[PDB]
Amino acid sequence: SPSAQELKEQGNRLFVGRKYPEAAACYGRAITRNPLVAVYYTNRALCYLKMQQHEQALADCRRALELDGQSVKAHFFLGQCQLEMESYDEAIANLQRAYSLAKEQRLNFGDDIPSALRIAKKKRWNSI
Ligand SMILES: CN(C)S(=O)(=O)C[C@H]1CCCN(C(=O)c2c[nH]c3c(F)c(F)c(F)c(F)c23)C1
Repeated sequence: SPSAQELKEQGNRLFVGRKYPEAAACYGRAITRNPLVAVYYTNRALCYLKMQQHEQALADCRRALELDGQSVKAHFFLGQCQLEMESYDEAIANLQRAYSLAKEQRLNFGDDIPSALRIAKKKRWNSI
């Protein structure tokens, strides 16, 4: 029987291979072993976003945030999901929160978060 961490790594590898439902199922098996690890929910949320399952992605972000309020990924994925759902004000605030958390945690995503913010703010401006 695989361990929870082995299933998380298998899901991560399947995600790199663009096998999104298969990766999401691996994270579900990891959650069966240990449902108190935020990263299983953040990683599954991005799978759901890639599968256009926005409501399921939002729910996994909420499960992750109840376990790790400092999660850069949960805020970033929540913001990207809200952007796709046209919830622009919410998306921008979550992306800005991911930026602040990433800076406080010394995480390096290059210019991804400011670029995502401009994409979100430009899309918001174009809609209004
Ligand atoms: C499903 N999983 C295999 S996963 O681990 O969620 C895979 C992710 C790993 C990190 C990089 N990925 C990204 O999509 C990011 C690209 N830019 C980011 C960024 F600026 C962030 F703030 C952030 F939180 C991110 F996750 C990303 C993939």
